[PDB]
Amino acid sequence: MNINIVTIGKLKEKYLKQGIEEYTKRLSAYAKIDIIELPDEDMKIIKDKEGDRILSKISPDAHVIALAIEGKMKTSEELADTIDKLATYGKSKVTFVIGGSLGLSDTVMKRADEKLSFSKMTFPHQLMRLILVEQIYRAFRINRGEPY
Amino acid sequence: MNINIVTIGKLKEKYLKQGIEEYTKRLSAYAKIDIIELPDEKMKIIKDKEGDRILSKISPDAHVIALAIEGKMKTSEELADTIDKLATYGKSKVTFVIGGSLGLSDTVMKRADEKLSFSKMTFPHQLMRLILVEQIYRAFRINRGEPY
Repeated sequence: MNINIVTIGKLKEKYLKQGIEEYTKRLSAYAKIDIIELPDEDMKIIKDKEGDRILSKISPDAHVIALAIEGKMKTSEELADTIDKLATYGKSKVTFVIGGSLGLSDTVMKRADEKLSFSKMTFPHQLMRLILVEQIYRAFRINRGEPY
Repeated sequence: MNINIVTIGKLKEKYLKQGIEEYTKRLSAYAKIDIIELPDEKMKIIKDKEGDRILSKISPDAHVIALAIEGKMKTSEELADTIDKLATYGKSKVTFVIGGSLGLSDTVMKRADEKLSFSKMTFPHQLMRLILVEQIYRAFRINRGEPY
């Protein structure tokens, strides 16, 4: 399959860039991974604009998973389950959406096939990216039946 | 005043290390924190073996927060709160516990004064360390009203 992560803002701190580099390399063995890093920025007109800027990158064929706190908190086994089930049917494209400070436009949310929540806590989106990649790498390991 | 982090596994990845150092640095300004790493291997006897290891580093008069997937999930607000409300319970020594890949022994859990959860999904311990430290900073930052 081929995974796409559409995020907001460019990674600043090097330790995160390196960490993501690593997992991306690892996940690369199980499927294709591409991280679309697009530029950022009462005032929801910016949220909405960013919302169309994201949709511009989303494939009509991709099963979209937007990261949001009002989302379903799946287990690692459940995220793995979801991906396996998508492979079972023709769903070879999976795209994850990580909003920015502002958040995600109602339009992006409407397009999303599902909302996933990683925690009740707040994490900087730079870090959320690193967690997300690792987690997807973990989902595939689970699915390939590897102990990890 | 004093926050300890007792974890299983000597962290190598200087990317994580870089991140942890960087965050643990801003923290020493509100309280100094020390991370205790224990050597790890790579059935169950090994997990318990790691339990006493963890316990021999935990003062009996310390408030122990065990990070368990099954633990209670707080928001950065509920975490900032429980950290401040400890200073008043006559608990100046607080220790966070992050188990190895196997998990936390039975003795560690029962020694735990509270069980904290960061998500329903599993994170690698090495990565959980950077997340715990980042969250603690956020808590302090939140506690002093200072915006983060």
